[PDB]
Amino acid sequence: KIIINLFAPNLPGSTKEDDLIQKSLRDQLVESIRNSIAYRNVFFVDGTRGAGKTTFINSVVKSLNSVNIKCLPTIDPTKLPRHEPILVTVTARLNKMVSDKLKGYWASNDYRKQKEQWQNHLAQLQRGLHLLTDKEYKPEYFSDALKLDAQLDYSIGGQDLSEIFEELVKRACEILDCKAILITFDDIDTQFDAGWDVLESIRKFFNSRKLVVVATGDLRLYSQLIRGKQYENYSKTLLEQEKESVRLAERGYMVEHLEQQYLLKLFPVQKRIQLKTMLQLVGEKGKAGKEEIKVKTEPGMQDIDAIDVRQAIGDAVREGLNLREGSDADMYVNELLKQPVRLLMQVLQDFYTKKYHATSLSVPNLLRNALYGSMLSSIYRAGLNYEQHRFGMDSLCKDIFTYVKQDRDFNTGFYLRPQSESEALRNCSIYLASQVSENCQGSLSKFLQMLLVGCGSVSIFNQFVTEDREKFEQLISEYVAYMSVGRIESASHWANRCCAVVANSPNDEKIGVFLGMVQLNRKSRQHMPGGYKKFNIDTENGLAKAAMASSLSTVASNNLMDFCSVFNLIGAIADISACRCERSAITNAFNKVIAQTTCIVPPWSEAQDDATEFSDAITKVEQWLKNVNEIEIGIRPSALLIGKVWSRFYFNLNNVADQHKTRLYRNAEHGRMASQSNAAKIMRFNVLAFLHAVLVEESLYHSVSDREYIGEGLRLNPVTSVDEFEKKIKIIGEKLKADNKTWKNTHPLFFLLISCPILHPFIFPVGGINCSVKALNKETSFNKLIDEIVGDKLLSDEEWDYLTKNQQIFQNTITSLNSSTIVGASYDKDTPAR
Amino acid sequence: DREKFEQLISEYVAYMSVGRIESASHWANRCCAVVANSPNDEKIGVFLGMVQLNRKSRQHMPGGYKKFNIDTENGLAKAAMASSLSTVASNNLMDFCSVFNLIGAIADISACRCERSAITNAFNKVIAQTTCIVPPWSEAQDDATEFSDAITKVEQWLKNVNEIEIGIRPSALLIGKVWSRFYFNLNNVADQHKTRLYRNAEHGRMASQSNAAKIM
Amino acid sequence: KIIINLFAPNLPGSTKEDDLIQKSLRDQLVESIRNSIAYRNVFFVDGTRGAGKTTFINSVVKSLNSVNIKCLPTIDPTKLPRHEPILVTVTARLNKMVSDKLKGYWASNDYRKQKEQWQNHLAQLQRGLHLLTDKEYKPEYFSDALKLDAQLDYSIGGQDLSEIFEELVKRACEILDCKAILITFDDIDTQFDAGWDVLESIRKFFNSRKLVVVATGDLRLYSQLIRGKQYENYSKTLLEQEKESVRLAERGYMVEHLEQQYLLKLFPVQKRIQLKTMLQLVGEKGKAGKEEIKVKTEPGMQDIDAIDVR
Repeated sequence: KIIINLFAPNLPGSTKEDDLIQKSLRDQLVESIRNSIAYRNVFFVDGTRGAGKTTFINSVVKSLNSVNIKCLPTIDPTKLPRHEPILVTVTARLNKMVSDKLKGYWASNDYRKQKEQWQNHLAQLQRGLHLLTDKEYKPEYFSDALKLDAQLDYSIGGQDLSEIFEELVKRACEILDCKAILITFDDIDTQFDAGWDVLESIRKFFNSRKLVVVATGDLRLYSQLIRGKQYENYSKTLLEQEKESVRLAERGYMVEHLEQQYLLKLFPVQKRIQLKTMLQLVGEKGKAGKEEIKVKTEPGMQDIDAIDVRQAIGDAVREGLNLREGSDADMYVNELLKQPVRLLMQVLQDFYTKKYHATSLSVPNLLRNALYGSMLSSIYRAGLNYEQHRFGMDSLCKDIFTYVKQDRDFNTGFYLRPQSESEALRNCSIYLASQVSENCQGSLSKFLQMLLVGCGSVSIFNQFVTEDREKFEQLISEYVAYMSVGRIESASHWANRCCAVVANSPNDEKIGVFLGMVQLNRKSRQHMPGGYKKFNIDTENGLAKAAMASSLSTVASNNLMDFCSVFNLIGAIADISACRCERSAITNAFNKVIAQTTCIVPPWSEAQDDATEFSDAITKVEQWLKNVNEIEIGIRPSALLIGKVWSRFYFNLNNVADQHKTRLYRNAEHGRMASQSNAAKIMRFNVLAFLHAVLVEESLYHSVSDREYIGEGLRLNPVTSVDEFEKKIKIIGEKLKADNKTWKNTHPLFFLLISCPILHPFIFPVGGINCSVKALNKETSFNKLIDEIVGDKLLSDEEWDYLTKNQQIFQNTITSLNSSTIVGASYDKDTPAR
Repeated sequence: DREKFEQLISEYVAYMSVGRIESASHWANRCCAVVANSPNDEKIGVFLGMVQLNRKSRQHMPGGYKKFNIDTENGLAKAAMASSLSTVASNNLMDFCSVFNLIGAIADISACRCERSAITNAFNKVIAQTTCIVPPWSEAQDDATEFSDAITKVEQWLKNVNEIEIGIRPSALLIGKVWSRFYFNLNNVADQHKTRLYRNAEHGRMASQSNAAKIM
Repeated sequence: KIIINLFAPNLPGSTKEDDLIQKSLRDQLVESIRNSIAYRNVFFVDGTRGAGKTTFINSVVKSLNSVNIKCLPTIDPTKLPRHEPILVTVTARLNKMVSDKLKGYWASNDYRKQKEQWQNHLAQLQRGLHLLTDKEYKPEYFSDALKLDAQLDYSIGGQDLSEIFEELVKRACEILDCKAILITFDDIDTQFDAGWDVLESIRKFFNSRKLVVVATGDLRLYSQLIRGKQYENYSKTLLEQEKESVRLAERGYMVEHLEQQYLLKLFPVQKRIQLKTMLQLVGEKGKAGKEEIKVKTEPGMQDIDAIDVR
């Protein structure tokens, strides 16, 4: 039972016996040292850099001084002169107390003998010490060497101070009547240039069984030190001559075995003791740990209700990062606890103390601050914007794009999962994930941007870009230069830019159809039968032309080549929710790509009254937006939440890129069957994908729901109908009516995504409705449920007959988009009927 | 140039996401794309132990072959198919019904073994939630009540296997050969059954024919 | 209401109380330091380079010159000879602040007793520090370096400044009748090469519970300094021998771990306060600024005639 209070000073020296993290690890060496002196006596303590290292040395020295051992108070070579040998450091410390003991006798019988014996020993030390501190061996020092000191009858000849040192230790044993003398060297991790002298002093003079030595540090730096010091034993002329592949390997093998032998002779394995981080002490998800340690976050509450570190980390991250209780949130706790002990300690206390200060609210901001300063060293390697004035949406997507650059992954790259092979990149991900939940919290327009640039730009950069390893980085610089990724720009400009990117890849039989792309003819081809004709914009009605303007894009290549990029619908719905007032976002989003947007091919390519009626469409789109203010707050998006929804949408995007690609038919007018394909029906399946994309996985990662409304079974995408999708809606229907949960709060994005008047005309194209006996059964249920959700009736009464049976004035349906043609099919195969 | 030996090394540890912890079936999801990146000869729809369903409507089909429905079977078959389904999304989306997902689905079930969520959630991420993007080096009775019967039999088996799995002391050399033995074993159906498909494979009776069910 | 004259000098020493940029952050820091003194006590103010850094430090010294915390005149390694150490300066800067008070007594009975305490302790520090004064450490110091003493509560023997200087800081507190000692720094972004000795002195001889130290600057420059120095720990041949990509990544990762832990243990996370940029003060175009900041644009315009800075 170990109790931790976060409002304690948290000093390295404030960790008392009660707060000692490793209670058993402190005493595990005590049994050895008591038995070691009783029967190379080099003790080492292993621990992660800055992970309970300080609390270990302080706890051990207090325990021993509390069998009789004088523990020399800790001496740290880092905070010591570099030139001064460590033998000088220890001898000064030993001489201190032993002659301190000889202060009050004042010519006692033992005093004169004991003081003389220690002073004589120091004479041998000093007369041998200068030999250690010699630039070169001078002849006058051989006079000391030739003249053998006839005192104390040492065995090893000459002025070797190795044997001279131990008779000093036994003198401190005699004067201070202690069975052993303990020395506790501190870390040399910060500066081991003078620590090399520490290692040599250990292996050269500390040989007597009566002195026990304790050292600390991390094995990796000592391994690098020895290899660096063993390399110095190689002459530079040799290291600069033999540049053979074998010669380097044989020398490489040599130094590798040098450090293994040196360490295994320096630090015996059985004497080595390693430090247990709390992750081991808490163990796996549910497995009971060796010891339980709790942290308290408030001074008002007692220690009775102490909560686990796994719970405290779990509670903080869960709603701090807006993560639902699940696999993703429970596995973030593992990542935090495997950091250095102090680092995760400093992060958690920083948030909890700031939580206490803030309460006296943008919760993700508070947790962002805790991880920002503590975990800032990884930012510079990752190139993240450490400046606090650039925390925008355009820069963050660039940083998300930048995070992908160092990870070289695109499937799991945009999930922002902090599990990369590099800890620095792994750490960079969580802060990047944390930043997403901060700026995008309580927003829907910014959510749609992350679908395009936050998670769609990385997706499109994989399929329609990559189609010499340094070329990968070279095209990246081309992408940041020409494509202007991360530069602030309208999603309409991005969509037309993205439309060109998707249009780069050509398809078979030269048909202009791609993933979510729809082609409109620009040339008046000869011998053109039927109602199919060149694309025209004036014929659409008020809402239709405005909706068409929300899905219109034109490239500026050598030949003008029109398209119906679906990303414009995403772009039109993204920027529209940023303002939601003043009737301003309409005035520029509908007309920016057609006229005042510059769209070109990439360098790597190788190519009535008009005003009055149109006012109703302008007013109608924004009237519903009177409620978004109170509903958009309820969204608490996370990086995984944005990543998960887009990944499914891209799966739902290409449902028509191939299945309705070759199925182009001459009689596709008023397409009644799933086999029949036209531009209107193709876009219907795409617009149905956008509304339904978030549906399935939003119930899985949203904190307001602890259950699943989708159900158990198989879930596919709407490909040629909504037979699957409508059944899922009805399943939710009995799972939203049984519970007293309105669909305007439990699924706010779903509530506020399908009610948009921008996409309303596209949903039921007159030429794109599946009029068949098997499909229309589910179509009626689909349309009755959806019109129930929007509240006010969407479609009028007359259009039901015309839509289901087969140029009436409709203001809620795209009309002429079916007449627009696709070039290259030639319509050779007619519609098969069976 | 031999940097390619290291650029292939560097790229694979990124795309495959080795060392990136996830569900076991998810580990095979990118494996499906790596399997499916190479189209075979004659575009014959048989791969290394992988089922390649048809979603298009080819004209004038005799026999009994058509689109395979998804809402007319039982939960037992639905549960196995959900645990035996893979998804990859290209310019031409190609739904899959791989076998490795069955090994992947059962893997995490033995771990969680409780909370009545892994038996429900581990099955369904691949079908819609887990979408594998094209690799960079390319050139492209109630609905849910019936599931209780499958759960009850699975729960009894889970009770059995949790108290039996305590005496397992495997070896890597054995396991390495176990996968290898599994590795060569799937190669037979991939190659030999490539030309074994025939027009009269309607519920075929002989090993000479190879229908969609025979391959799996 | 915050009004600042543009024709005014606007120098860091001329910033008036009403003309100060971050009106809430200084007192938040003053609350923090006084909160810590109740029970490493190292404070760092991460400010934007050339953006209200020294003037914010001047705000702290003015605030605490009004428990009681003595405020040292602010020091800076930049405005000093390059070879000059840092501990020698803080002792010099502390000595003048104890010599001015004692000379005020002018030979009193208490004055003699207190000054006897000071001269006794300084002589103790002179020998231990004298090794750092000269580049080469002569062997004669080792015979002179060793000296038996149980007084002053010597933590470790020989001559070490960790426990000597703590008592020196302590003796100031009884004499100056203050419960804390404050050392304030200035920008080292001008020349951060010499800032290493400040970082070493602050981690070696600034550890008492009764001392508070305030620094500033751009923390990325500290990372640039720390990262470069940590590479010096590796021998020259060690870098030359290991040239392959895995070894540069091995040292690439390891030095990141060193500076990461070093920065946290030197400057605590809860002790870092950022100086807000003018964009953060004004907020968004439609947002409401945290503090109303104006400009005294004309010599003859009225104070209430000040228009928004945007």
